[PDB]
Amino acid sequence: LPAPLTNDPTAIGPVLPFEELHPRRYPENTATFLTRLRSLPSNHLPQPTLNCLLSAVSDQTKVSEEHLWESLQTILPDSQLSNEETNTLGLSTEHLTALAHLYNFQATVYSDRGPILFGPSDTIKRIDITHTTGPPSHFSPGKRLLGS
Amino acid sequence: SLSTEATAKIVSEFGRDANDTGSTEVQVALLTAQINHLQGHFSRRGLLRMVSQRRKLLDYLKRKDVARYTQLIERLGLRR
Repeated sequence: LPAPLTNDPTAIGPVLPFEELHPRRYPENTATFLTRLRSLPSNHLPQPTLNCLLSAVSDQTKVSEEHLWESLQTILPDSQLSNEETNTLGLSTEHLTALAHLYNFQATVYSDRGPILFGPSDTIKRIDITHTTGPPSHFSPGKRLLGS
Repeated sequence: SLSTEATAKIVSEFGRDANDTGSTEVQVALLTAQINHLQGHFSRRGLLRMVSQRRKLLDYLKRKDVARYTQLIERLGLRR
């Protein structure tokens, strides 16, 4: 079990897969990442410097980055929102899954190696987000396909 | 849920007097006792519901008076 997560003051209860705490119809091997129930209210963390996942989702949902970020703070413990990883490498498809649950959409992520689904299927809203390793590793709104 | 006796004891501890049931502190403390009871058996839905409501009450209090919020969460040991 992730030690920072098990000592996170904003969290309560056992460490469990996201989908166990927030059951939806998630694609296989997504929503399996470990987390805990959010207990304490928002600390109003600064938006991440590396925030283009939020910008990409914002473009697609018409929800401001600030609102997306405050929403994440209602469901994930702070240790999962502000840490060494987020500050150096940015947000991840785990955050995307959390947003997809909160805002009831399913995202198709058009990665360098093809489209990947993240978010609950028991939804109507659909969004498109592109990811590339680049460099730099970058999310953006819309579709992208590669091949020969 | 909570017996009338348990409820009364919590109101006494966290409220101004027995009639102070508008107090956010009291409401949060009552939920906490139920939440702790529920984990004591471990209705995962009931647990989420209470944690969620409590979080929103805490948010309400934190926005009004950070110092009261801080004192309350320490008294209840909500920081693990």
